[PDB]
Amino acid sequence: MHLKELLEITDTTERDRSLRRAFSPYTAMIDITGSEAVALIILLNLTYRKNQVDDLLDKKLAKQALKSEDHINKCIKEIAWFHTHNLKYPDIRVSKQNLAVEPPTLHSYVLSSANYPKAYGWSHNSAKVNFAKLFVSYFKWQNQVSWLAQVLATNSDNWKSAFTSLGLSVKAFKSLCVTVKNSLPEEAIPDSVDRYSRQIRMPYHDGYLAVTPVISHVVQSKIQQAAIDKRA
Amino acid sequence: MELCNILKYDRSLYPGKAVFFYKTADSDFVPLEADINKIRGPKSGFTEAFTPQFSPKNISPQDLTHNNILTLEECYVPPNVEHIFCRFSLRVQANSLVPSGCSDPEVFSLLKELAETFKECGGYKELAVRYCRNILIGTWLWRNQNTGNTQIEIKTSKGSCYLIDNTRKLAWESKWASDDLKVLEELSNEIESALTDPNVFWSADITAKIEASFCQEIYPSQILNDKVKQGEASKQFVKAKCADGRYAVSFNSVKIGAALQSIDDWWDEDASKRLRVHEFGADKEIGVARRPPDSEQNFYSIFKNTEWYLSALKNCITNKNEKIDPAIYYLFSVLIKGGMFQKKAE
Amino acid sequence: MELCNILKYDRSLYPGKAVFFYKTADSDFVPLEADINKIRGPKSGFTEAFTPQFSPKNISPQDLTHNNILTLEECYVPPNVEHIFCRFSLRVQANSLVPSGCSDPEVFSLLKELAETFKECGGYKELAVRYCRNILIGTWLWRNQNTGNTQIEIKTSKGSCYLIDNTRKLAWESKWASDDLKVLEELSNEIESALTDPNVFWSADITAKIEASFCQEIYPSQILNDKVKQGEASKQFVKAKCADGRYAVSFNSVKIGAALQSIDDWWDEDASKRLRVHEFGADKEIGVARRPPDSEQNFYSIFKNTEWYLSALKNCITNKNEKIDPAIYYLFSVLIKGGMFQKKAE
DNA sequence: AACCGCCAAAC
DNA sequence: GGTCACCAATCCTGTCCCTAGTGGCCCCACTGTGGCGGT
Repeated sequence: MHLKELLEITDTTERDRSLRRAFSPYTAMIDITGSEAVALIILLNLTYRKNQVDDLLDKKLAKQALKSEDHINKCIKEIAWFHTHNLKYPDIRVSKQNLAVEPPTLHSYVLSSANYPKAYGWSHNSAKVNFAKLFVSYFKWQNQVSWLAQVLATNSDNWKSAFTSLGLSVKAFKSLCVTVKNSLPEEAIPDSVDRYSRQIRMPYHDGYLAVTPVISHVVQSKIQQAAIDKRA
Repeated sequence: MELCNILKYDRSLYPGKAVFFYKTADSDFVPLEADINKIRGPKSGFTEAFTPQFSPKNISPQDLTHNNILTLEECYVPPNVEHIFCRFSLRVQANSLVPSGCSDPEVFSLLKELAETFKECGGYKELAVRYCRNILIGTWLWRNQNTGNTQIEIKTSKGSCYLIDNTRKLAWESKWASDDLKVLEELSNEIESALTDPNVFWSADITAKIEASFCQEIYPSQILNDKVKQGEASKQFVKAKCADGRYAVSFNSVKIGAALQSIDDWWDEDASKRLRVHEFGADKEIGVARRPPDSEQNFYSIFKNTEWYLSALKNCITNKNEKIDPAIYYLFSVLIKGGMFQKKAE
Repeated sequence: MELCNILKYDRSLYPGKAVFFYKTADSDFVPLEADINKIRGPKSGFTEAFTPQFSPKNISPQDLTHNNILTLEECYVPPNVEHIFCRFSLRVQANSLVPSGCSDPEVFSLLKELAETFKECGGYKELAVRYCRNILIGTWLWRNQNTGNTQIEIKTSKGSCYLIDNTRKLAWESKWASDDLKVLEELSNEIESALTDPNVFWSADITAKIEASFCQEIYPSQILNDKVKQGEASKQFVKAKCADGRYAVSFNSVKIGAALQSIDDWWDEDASKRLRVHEFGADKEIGVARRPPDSEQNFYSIFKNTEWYLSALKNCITNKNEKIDPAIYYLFSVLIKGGMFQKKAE
């Protein structure tokens, strides 16, 4: 349930495997209300490759990434490509588009993203797939589902200690906080329909409407985590 | 020349599948069936009794008198059955003239010219004789060959009927009778035509008739099981499922094809052995490659020097006393065999 | 001599299935069939009554008088049938001259030279006599041997016809009659020629004719079945299926092969018993290996000293009065049996 | 600058 | 001209074994099927 309930394992391989499984979107969200510093170390160590990291609780190469403002810049470049609906599924040829919208109207008889709170996935460019993991990985705060950008947007004072515990400056931290809060995912609707996006004709007021179906990250992530639990 | 990214050849010879059967007064096709027998085998291996350093293992005195339980498939001739019949069909196509795939049009045009020059020299005649000779002596019976007095009967789509009365009298190197050479001459001409003319459709129906001994053992194709359970048989046979619901014990198509293309004895000037046509001339008994990669006798070394071999072929018809280079005979045996002879883009 | 990772020999002797049958006035082959019968089996074993410390088990007074239900197959001669017949075919090939597979070429040349030297000593004659003697005395009937007056009739592919009048008069060690020694001499020369000449195709048809007692029990090959259900027969017989759906009760070819190759009494100087040719000389009656891995008498220890044994055979041709070493007679009996005699690369 | 490089791991 | 008679019955007593064992060697394919930012 809690972060350091899984840190009790003396074997680092089993620990890091369980931690990497815990912070992946195909499993349940772990509570980090007690553990904010250690949470930041592992979340910022997830930004590296698997074969580049021996242990996720190594503090120094986390500070190597954090002190390097060519590393965190890439992680805040990847926030603009945070979707509620994946346009690159299953065809990846849908070129440089991002759909971020509120869930639709709730219906009693059908299931959609309206039946869950608004969560975000990422889809831009495979080269930066690790750089998203810092700011898109979902965790449990106090008693509330949250990700790093949303929890650093308003409630920064709770994370000041956790961020300054490594030796980050106040100037850099507050400039990082305002640029992250300014670079939060807006209501992104593409200006043009892509060549590889599937369109259909549905009967509208006195004619037809062009409809592009896009999957929701939330319903997919729920079906994935339901499938790993072997429930259906 | 340079080897292309894509360089395919379709095979020219198409053996169907050799099925073992016998005949009664009632039926002209009764399939020879295998049955699972559970026998008692001893512990006779090196590793049962010795370490890798040739020192005796620490075992009980009664351990080497213990047995292994063997689950094997057996095929015997039923009692008082006189003859056993092995039958397969053979189709011959002209697929060695033109590559099936080729990336470089300079390579494609060169290989098309080489085949046409080899055709007018009468090179396909010599290759057709060696394929035909393997059919008449019964190389394709493998371990059933010359176990009894075997009669081979061949019916071609032209309407020709050929008969070898006894295969025990014939060999590869032995001096044949006048009638047996006439069968070799006429059938080789029909295969050569099929190998060279794309317009010609040619097929043969080949049947062996072996004088069976009393409850004689048959040796068909065995399937390749690398891992086996304790219930199922460690030795299993290739089977042809008949139209009713019975399994005739069978040879693989590739097994029959391996026998017909056992023609390669050009690898040495005084070579006694005929290898199955391979790019590196693999000898499975001795466990060596008779055409190593370091040598110039391997296929890929000969195939890149095809411009130099095309020069020698064009001086062949002008004399027609000097014979064709055995490297060129081996070359066209690999193209008839077919395959994918592709390097890569560097 | 170093054991290579490929070292292969095909067996030289090819017995088929041996089939039990009788003859009527109308039919020349009536198959002897087995039927399932259920009998009472009393609790007679040690473990039925006693613990492993030789103390009585705490069971009922009455339960030792209870009887297990046995489901067995029995084969009896039908009433008033005078004679029963057992026949098999024997093919002989020359496969001990050269290994079927050999990785090391220096090993191949040595084993080829050894076989040629052993042939010129007249060593294949001695082995052929022992194989022949097992056919004439009827060792291959196993438990049906000398249960009546048995006549053995042998027809070879050369056109020879040999007849043993009564096998009860013959033994391995006994002094034979002049006519019986003539049959042993002539048939041994035919087997020797088949063991040594690859160009010869030799086959025999061997039939035993036993004067049956009234409803006498037949003892064919039993199937090795550990996985037996409650309803099924605990004792099942090996059967040859006829052209019509009748099952003749039969011996395994390996069972017949085990009888002919019961020739090994070289393991001791005054050895009375003849073992089935084994790499470690396994004796299941005594439960010991007569050629243990500790000794130099086992196959692999003798096969490692081949160059030393070749030197001894080279003192044959000029001398020809000294006998061949018993180790070399045993060596060639294992190569005639054939097998996989290899060791991993190191 | 057109073309070699970066990037993942479930049961 | 057409159908295949009713009335009840399925036996109880005891048990399915012991011994020993399921092999070595070698191998499991080459071709193609990428979006995106940058030096």
